[PDB]
Amino acid sequence: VTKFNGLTVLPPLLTDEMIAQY
Amino acid sequence: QCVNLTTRTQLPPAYTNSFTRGVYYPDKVFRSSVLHSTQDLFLPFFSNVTWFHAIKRFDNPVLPFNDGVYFASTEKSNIIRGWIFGTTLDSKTQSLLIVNNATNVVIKVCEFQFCNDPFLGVYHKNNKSWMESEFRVYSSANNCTFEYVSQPFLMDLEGKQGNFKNLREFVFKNIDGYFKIYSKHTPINLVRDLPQGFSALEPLVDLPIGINITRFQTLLALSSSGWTAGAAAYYVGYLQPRTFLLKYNENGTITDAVDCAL
Amino acid sequence: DPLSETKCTLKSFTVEKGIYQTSNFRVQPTESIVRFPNITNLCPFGEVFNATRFASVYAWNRKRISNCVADYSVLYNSASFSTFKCYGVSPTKLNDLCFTNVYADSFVIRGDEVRQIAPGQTGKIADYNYKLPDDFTGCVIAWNSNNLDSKVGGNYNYLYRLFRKSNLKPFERDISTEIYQAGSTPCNGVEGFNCYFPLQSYGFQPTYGVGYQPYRVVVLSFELLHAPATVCGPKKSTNLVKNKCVNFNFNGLTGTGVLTESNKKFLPFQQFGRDIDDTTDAVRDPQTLEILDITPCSFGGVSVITPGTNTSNQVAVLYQGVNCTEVPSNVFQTRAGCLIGAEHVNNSYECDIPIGAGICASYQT
Amino acid sequence: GAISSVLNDILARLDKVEAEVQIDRLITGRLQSLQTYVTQQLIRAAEI
Ligand SMILES: *[C@@H]1O[C@H](CO)[C@@H](O[C@@H]2O[C@H](CO)[C@@H](O)[C@H](O)[C@H]2NC(C)=O)[C@H](O)[C@H]1NC(C)=O
Ligand SMILES: *[C@@H]1O[C@H](CO)[C@@H](O[C@@H]2O[C@H](CO)[C@@H](O)[C@H](O)[C@H]2NC(C)=O)[C@H](O)[C@H]1NC(C)=O
Ligand SMILES: *[C@@H]1O[C@H](CO)[C@@H](O[C@@H]2O[C@H](CO)[C@@H](O)[C@H](O)[C@H]2NC(C)=O)[C@H](O)[C@H]1NC(C)=O
Ligand SMILES: *[C@@H]1O[C@H](CO)[C@@H](O)[C@H](O)[C@H]1NC(C)=O
Ligand SMILES: *[C@@H]1O[C@H](CO)[C@@H](O)[C@H](O)[C@H]1NC(C)=O
Ligand SMILES: *[C@@H]1O[C@H](CO)[C@@H](O)[C@H](O)[C@H]1NC(C)=O
Ligand SMILES: *[C@@H]1O[C@H](CO)[C@@H](O)[C@H](O)[C@H]1NC(C)=O
Repeated sequence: VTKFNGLTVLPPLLTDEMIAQY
Repeated sequence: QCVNLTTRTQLPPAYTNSFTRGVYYPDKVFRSSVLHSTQDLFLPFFSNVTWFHAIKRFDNPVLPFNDGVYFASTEKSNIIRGWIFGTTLDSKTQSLLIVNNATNVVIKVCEFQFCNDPFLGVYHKNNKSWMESEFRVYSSANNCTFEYVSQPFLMDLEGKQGNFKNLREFVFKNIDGYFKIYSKHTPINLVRDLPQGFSALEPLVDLPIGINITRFQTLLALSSSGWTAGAAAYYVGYLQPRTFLLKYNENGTITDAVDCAL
Repeated sequence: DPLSETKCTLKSFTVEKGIYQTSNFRVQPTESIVRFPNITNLCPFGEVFNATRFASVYAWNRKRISNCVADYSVLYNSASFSTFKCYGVSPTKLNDLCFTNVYADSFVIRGDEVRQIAPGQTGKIADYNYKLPDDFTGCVIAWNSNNLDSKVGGNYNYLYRLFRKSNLKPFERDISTEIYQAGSTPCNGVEGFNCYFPLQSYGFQPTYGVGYQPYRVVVLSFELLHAPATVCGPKKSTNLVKNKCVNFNFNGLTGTGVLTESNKKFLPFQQFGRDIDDTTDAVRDPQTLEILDITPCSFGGVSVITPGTNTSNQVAVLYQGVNCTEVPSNVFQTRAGCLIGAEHVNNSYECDIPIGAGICASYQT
Repeated sequence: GAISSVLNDILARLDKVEAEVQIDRLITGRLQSLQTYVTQQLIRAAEI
């Protein structure tokens, strides 16, 4: 799997290290 | 001086197919790592372009300019000299002249009375030397309206070999009173026809003209008949209003394109 | 305080435990920049508007204005101009703008027709001798010229068109005067039955009242901000500050951002660079020909972490997606943004109030 | 249907009482462009 407009991307609460840990 | 150089073998108009050429930068805007889509006057891809070739032969007929023109020449020794543009070409009306003379590029916009079969003539003597004889292009320029001339250069008028090594490409458009020129020069190795590959024309100069152009013709290098033509060829295509998709690479140079109506 | 900014957002005097979005922050510009090309020389507006003799309207002249400074205030304020009507800029703004070119057009018409000059008009001036494009961007400037032009026997040297095979297109120019064949028969030579000369000459004698009197018209037409400006309004360029948030103005391309050295190899013909977004992301400075990246000024959400007002008034503030250097003792950088007013601890706990990127906040001793 | 999509191009060119009419076009279309996005994203979020 692969700016002036006021758009932003928020991070997930669970990072990929913690999904891998679960 | 106006002279009817009548000695030319008579033949039908030739044709060649322009697969992926005549693309140019549509705006003075930089773009990179992106695909952009535009609609303007472009040469349609795989379009049959008219073909002319000097040899015995010296084909300089007068051609329509409707919606703008793509012009190219696979040449040697700089036998192409420039272009004539207008609608009547007979001093009743305004017109445009471009010439690469023996010292600089010059541009002139006048009520010209052109020579009916116009050219620039050069002494061809067995002295391995060449210099201008004949500005056989107009009798008069009753009122002049615009002129420009470049800082000077010694052009080279000597060199002979078995195949074409220079390809020149140009686009001419009138809209909004401006005569846009786009240009390119490329190294080639071809004997008789236009090469296949891709490169966009950078805008060279824009001229503040304001006139009607509906027709045009070209000026080539060489007593009133019987003389030696250069070996050279030129191609003419007409632009059309067509949507194009363009690729701009990491450098921001136009690197590929698609004609959406092909 | 950030707690009252939550109370205001929730419209409650009491706040439940959680993280609340509140009015999002934007780094304010530190100063302003202007950069126009360093041309010194005023434009030939005297030679347009004080000219010894205008054209007839069918013979309408076009003059180029290019490579100069244009003080349109001097036009707008001059009491002499009787109409000054604008169709894509307001005249008080003209001095702030930069223009690619101006086509200054000049001619004379009868004073009653000064209403026919506007884009989309109808009537013989608009239809038969001089048409503006419907998106004309420019200003039509007109005044009565009786006091210089008019003669007791009439200056019939000034002309307008009565006949045409079709209404002309925007900015068509017609120098031809050959016979209009209004009769069904065509007709060669100088005259015939329903055959006409296409022109009529104004009887400009001062015994005619206003309306019938001559009215000099200048039309300035221009296109804006999208290409190398040749002519601009009289404003002083400032120093080019870099790496700081700023209100920039390049050639009337006004905006706000941080200006950075650009690695974009623009060719000599380019002046604006544009992102995938169809927005300007780089510009060539017009006084030194170097490229500058226009990066946006930093901004983001402001969330307040409230442990609940039944528990405490103390709060921590998350500046979402920004560094710890942009917000100006208990400052913690997180992937979620810069967190202010909470202490980082190595002791993991259960999640309580979520922040993002594995971080969570809680109220403890 | 404003004279430009660039918001500062409108505000540089036109004085306040005229610019209000152009800016209102951009506000109206932009706001509809967000309501279209948020509706599409809510419907998508229900599928996820
Ligand atoms: C070159 O030849 C053409 C004809 O091929 C000549 O054209 C004539 O020009 C005169 C005016 O100069 C006209 O009266 C004739 O009606 C034209 N004939 C045609 C068929 O168009 C041209 O004049 C010649 N050039 C010179 C220098 O004599
Ligand atoms: C450019 O010039 C051409 C010809 O000089 C003009 O086309 C002529 O237009 C008239 C009026 O409709 C017609 O009677 C002629 O038959 C046309 N001639 C040709 C060869 O088509 C054209 O209108 C001019 N362009 C402009 C913008 O004025
Ligand atoms: C951007 O354009 C430049 C040419 O102006 C390209 O630079 C050349 O790249 C090759 C391969 O790395 C080098 O061998 C040359 O020495 C480079 N020339 C110069 C003048 O630096 C460059 O490759 C282009 N960028 C990309 C990503 O294609
Ligand atoms: C080139 O165009 C001519 C008409 O001008 C046409 O007859 C000819 O068939 C075209 N060439 C090809 C390869 O079809
Ligand atoms: C701006 O002024 C300086 C000093 O005269 C000069 O070096 C520079 O070339 C000027 N810019 C332009 C666009 O000519
Ligand atoms: C908090 O709420 C509880 C009831 O849920 C109450 O017993 C307690 O006194 C409250 N304390 C404060 C400071 O509001
Ligand atoms: C957390 O652990 C690091 C070592 O990995 C240490 O440098 C840091 O001071 C510790 N912080 C606290 C609050 O104990």
